Amino acid sequence: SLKAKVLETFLAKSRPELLEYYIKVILDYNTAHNKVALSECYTVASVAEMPQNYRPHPQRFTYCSQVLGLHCYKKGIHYWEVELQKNNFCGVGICYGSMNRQGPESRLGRNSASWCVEWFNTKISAWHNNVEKTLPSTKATRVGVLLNCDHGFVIFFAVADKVHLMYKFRVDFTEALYPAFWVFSAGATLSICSP
Amino acid sequence: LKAKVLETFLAKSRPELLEYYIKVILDYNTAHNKVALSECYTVASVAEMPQNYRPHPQRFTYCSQVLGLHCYKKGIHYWEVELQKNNFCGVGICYGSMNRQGPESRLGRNSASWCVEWFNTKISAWHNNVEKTLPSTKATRVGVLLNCDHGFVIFFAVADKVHLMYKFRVDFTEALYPAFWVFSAGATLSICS
Amino acid sequence: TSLKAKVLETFLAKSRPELLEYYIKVILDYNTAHNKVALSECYTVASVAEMPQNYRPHPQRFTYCSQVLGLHCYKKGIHYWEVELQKNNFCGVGICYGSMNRQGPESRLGRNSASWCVEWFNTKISAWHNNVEKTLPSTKATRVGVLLNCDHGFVIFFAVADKVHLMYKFRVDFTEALYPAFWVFSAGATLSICSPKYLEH
Amino acid sequence: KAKVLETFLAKSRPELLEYYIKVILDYNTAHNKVALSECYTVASVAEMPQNYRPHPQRFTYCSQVLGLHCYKKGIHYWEVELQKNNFCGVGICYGSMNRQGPESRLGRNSASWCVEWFNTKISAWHNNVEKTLPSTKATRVGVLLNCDHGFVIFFAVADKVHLMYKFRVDFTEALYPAFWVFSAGATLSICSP
Amino acid sequence: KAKVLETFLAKSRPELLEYYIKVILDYNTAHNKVALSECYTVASVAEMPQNYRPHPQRFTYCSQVLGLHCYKKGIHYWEVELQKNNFCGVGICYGSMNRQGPESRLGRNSASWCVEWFNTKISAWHNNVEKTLPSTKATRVGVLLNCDHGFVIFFAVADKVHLMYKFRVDFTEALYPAFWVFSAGATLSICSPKYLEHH
Amino acid sequence: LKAKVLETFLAKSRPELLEYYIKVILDYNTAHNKVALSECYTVASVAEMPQNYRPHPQRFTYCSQVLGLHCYKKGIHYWEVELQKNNFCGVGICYGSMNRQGPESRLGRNSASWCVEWFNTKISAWHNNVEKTLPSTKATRVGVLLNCDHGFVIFFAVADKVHLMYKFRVDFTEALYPAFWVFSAGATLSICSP
Repeated sequence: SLKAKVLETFLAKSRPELLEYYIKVILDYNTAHNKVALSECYTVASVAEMPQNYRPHPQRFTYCSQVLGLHCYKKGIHYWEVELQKNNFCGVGICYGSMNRQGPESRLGRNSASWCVEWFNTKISAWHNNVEKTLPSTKATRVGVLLNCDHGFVIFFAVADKVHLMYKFRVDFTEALYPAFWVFSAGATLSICSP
Repeated sequence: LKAKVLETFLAKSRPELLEYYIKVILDYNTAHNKVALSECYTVASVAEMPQNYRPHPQRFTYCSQVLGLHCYKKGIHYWEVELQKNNFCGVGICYGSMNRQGPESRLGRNSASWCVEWFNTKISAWHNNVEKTLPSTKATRVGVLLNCDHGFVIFFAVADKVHLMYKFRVDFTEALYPAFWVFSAGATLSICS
Repeated sequence: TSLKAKVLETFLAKSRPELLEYYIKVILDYNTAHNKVALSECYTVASVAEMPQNYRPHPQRFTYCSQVLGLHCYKKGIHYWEVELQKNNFCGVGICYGSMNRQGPESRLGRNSASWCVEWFNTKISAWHNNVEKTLPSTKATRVGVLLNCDHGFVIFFAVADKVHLMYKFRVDFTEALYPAFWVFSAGATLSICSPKYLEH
Repeated sequence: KAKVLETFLAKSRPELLEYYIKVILDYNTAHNKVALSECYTVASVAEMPQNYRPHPQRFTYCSQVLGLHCYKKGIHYWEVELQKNNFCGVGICYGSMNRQGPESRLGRNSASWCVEWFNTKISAWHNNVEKTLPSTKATRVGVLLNCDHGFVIFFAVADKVHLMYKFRVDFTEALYPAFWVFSAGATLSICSP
Repeated sequence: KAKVLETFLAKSRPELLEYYIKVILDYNTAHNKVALSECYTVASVAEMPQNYRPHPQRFTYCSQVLGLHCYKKGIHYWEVELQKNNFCGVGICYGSMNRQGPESRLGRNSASWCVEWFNTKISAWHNNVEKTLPSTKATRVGVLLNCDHGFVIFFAVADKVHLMYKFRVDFTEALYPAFWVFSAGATLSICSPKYLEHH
Repeated sequence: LKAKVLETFLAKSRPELLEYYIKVILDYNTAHNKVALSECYTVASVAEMPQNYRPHPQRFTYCSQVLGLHCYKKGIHYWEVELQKNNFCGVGICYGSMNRQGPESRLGRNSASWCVEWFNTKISAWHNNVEKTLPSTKATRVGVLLNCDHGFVIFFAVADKVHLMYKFRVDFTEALYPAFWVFSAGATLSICSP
C-alpha cells in the first residue's frame, strides 16, 4: 500500500497496455564488442563469423560479447521487445552507463550495474550482482522489458500469444539505464522489434 | 520516364512531397576517416581528428563522404537535409558501384552520381564531372525527390515554400543510395524529421 | 616505485581513445578572465581582444596576466581535456590551485608554486612550475591533452596529433582542488576547448 | 634507523590496532570551553564556558584537553573521529607543555606535535611551523606513537589508511594524547565501539 | 634537355633564391571579394564586397587576383605564405585566360597550372585534370618558372625544400603569377625573403 | 661620487647624451638562426625561415638575440634603439662570458646581463632572473647610457624629450656588449643614426 500499488498494476498489464510505453531502441556501434555484428539499421545484434576489428573507444566492451542502446532513461516508463533465436546462449537486460566495459565482471548481470534475463539454450535465468535465479522454461522467442524510472522497477516479460512475468527487480536507480544485449553462441541473434 | 508526371512533381508543395517520405540513416561503414556521425546516425560532420574507423571496402578513403544504408530501384522517395548556412557540402544520390577511392569518388565527378553542391554561397549541380551554375538561395535545407518509376530526381530548396534547384531525367541502371559530402571545419549535414 | 610510479607509467603509455575515457567538458569562467581576454562560442574559446571587455571587478579576476580558468575544479578522480591552439602565437595551457594570487607577474602560469603549465613562446615550448623552466622539444601538434589524476597526484601534458606524445608531467600530492588554467598573449592568439567528435553528441 | 619507520608507514589498519590503547580524557586538564561526555571519551565545545575548578593541570588559555596516561616506552595507536567541517586538532605533548598563555596552543610550541582542521584545509604543526597537508574525506585520524624508535605518524582512516604526516624526534619525556576543539560544532570522539 | 630540369628539381632554397623577383598584386584583376593589403602583397577574402571599378581584365566569378608583371623569357622564383587550414590556390596563367565563368578557376583551363589546398588535401590542376599530392606541414610554396626551357615547379618550402609538382610545357605566351583565396579566413602573402638584402 | 655623477646623467638632455654617442653595428657571428640582419648591420628582425648561419661558439642557439661587435670596459657610451610599437623585444648589455645556449642565455635571466623588455605593452627591467615591473610609455625608442668609469647603466625612454625607465649601479667585472632580443613575427630593433 505505497507505490508497490504501481508495481502490482504493471505486473498485471497485457501487451496493448505495455505498448503504451513503446520506445525505439537503436544499438550503439561504439559499445559493440568485436564479436558482435550490427545490422538492419543497427536493430539486430549477432555473433559475427569472425571478430570485426572495430576502433578503440571508451564506450566499447573489450571482454564480453555485449552491446548497448544509444539512449538511456532516468525518468518515465519505457517498454521495448527483443526477438531471440531459440536454442542459443544470449541475454537481454539494462545497465548503468558506469558499468565497466573491461574484465570478466563487465558481463551483463555479473555486477551491481546490470540486470538481465539469460538463455543457456532452453534453461532461463535472471541475474544481478552475480546472483543467478533459475526460472521456469518458456517456448517464447521474445522478451519485453518494462523500465519504470519514476517508481524504480524493471520487469522482464515472456511474450507469446499472451504475456507472462519472467522476473522483476525493485531498485532505487542511482543513474540512467541503457538497454543491454549479450550474444554468445555462433547462431545467437537479438532483433529489437519495431512495429 | 513520362514528361507529364515530371511537371506534376515540380509543382508539388512540401505536404504533397512529404507523402513519399522515407527515413534515411547513415551507413557507419561508408563514412570517411574525418566524418563523425551523431544523433543516432543522422548527422555527418567534419572532424579535425582522425576517427580511425576500421578498413572496409565500402569506406570512402579520400573524400569526406558517407551514404545511407538503403538504396531504391522502384517507387517514389523524398528526404530532407538541413545544412550549416556558410559551409561546403553536397547532397545527392549514387549507384552503390560508385568508386570509394581517389578524387574520382567526389559526388557529381563520375557517371555513378548526381548532386547539388554548396561552395559557401556558390551553388552548383554536378553529374559525370559536368558543372551547372544555379542561382544562390537563403534556404538552409534541400529536399531530394527520387522517382525510380519514371526515372528522375529533383533537388528542391526548402524554405517557407519549396523552390526548384535542379533535376536529372535518367534511366537508372541500378539502385540509388542517398549520398552526403561535408568538407570544411564546422560543416555538417543533418537528415530531417 | 610500486603503486604511485606504476599507475603513472600506465597513464603515460595510454592512447587518445584510452585518455578520452576520462573526458570532462571544461567551461571558461567570465569571472576570472583578464580585461584583454574575450570569451566566445559558449565560453569555449579564449582570444586576445584588441580593446578591453570591461568585465565586473571580481576578486577571482586576473588583473595583470592575460589568463582565465575553467568554472569547475577537481580534488578527486581522473580528468582529461583537449585544447586546440593557433600555430605561431604566445599561449599556455595549465592547471592551478584556487589560492593562486591573481595580481602581478607572479600570477603568470608556472611562475608560482600554485600552478603548472606548458607554454608556447615564439616557436619554443617550456614546462613551468614554481618559476622553474624546462625546455621541451618543438612539435607540429596544434592540440594539447591535459590528464589530471587527483586520486594518485600527477598531471600529464600530451601533444595530440595522429598519436598522442608526452610533452611533460609533474608528480605532486595536491593540497587543494585544481582549476584548468589558460594564457593567451599575442594580437591573434586563441585557445579552444575541444568537444571531441570521437565521443557521442 | 628509518627501516622501522618505513615498516610502520606501510602498515594497514589491522596491523596498527596491534598497538591499540584505551585513551580517556583528563577532566583536570580540560579548558572551561571544552565539554566532556560519553565516558570522558568525547571533547566538544560547550555552548557556554563550564567554570571548572582551578587546577595546576588545567589549560587556562587554549580550548584543549589531554588523556590521563602518558608513554615514554613502547608503540601505541589510537583513533579519533571528528566532525568534518569544523576547527580542531589531534596531537601529543610533553606533560611539561605550558597550560598558560598563547604559547600553550597545540603545535605552537616545541613541546607538541599535531594535525589540524581549519574546516576543509588540513595542517601539521610543531614549534609554530605550519605544513599544508593533502585534504581527504577521512573523518578519523589514527595516531601511532613509537617512543622506542622516536617518531609519531598521523594516518587518515577511511576504507584504507593514508599518511597525513610524521615527525622524527628524540622524545625527552613521556607524551600525552592532546585534543583541540575550536568551532561551535567541533567534536573529537576517541574510538573503541 | 631533361638534364636542366633534373638540376632545378635538385636545387636548395639558397640556389632557387638566385632567381627571386618581386611580385605585386594587380588591383585591376582582383574579384570584388579579394581585398589587397600591405602594398599589394597580401590577398585576403574581404567580409564586404570591396567595390573596385568594373574592368575586362577583372575576375567576375572566382576569388582570384594576378601579378602586375608577366614573363615570356628568363628564370623567376617567388614564394607565397598561406594560412594552414584554408581553400587557396597558387599558380601561373597566360594573360588570355578567361576572367568570367567557372572555366576561369585556376587549373580548370589550358591557360593555367596551379597547386590547390582543399582544406587538408593538396592538388595539382592543369586543364580540368587533377593530380593528388602528398600532404605537407609547410605553410609556404615556391614557384620556379623557367620560361627558357619550358617548365614550372611548385616547391613546398620548410626547413629544406620539397617537390610538390612540376609541369613541362612549350609555353605560347607570357605567364602571370595567379592566386586563389576562398574561405572566410583565407590569406596569401607574397614573401620578401629576409635571406636576401634590405638596405 | 658614483651617485653625484649618476644625478648629472639623469639630468642630461638628448643632445648632452649624444656627446657620448657610439656607432653600434651587429655581430653576424652572434645572430640566432631566425634573426636576420639588414641596413648595413643596423636592423635585427625576426625571420620566419632559418638563415643557415655557420656554426660559431659566439652564436645564440636558443634565444632570438644578437650582440654589437664592440664592448666597453672604460668610458661613457650612449646609443639608441627604435622599436616597432606593438611587439616583443629587449635592449640591454651583457658580458662576453654570458652563455649563448638555452633559456638561461635570455637577456636579464643571468647575472651577466641587464636589459629592459617589451612583452607587447608590459615593460620590465631584468637582471639575474629578477623582474621589476615598469610603467608603460608611448615612446618607441630607448636610449642606453653605459658609464664604465663609475659603474652604472641607465635605460631612457626617448620621445620629444628623455625620461628614466630604469638604472642599475654595478661594479662591472668585464667589458659590456650591446645586446638585442626580437621574439615575435615582424618584431625589429633599429640602431639609430644622427
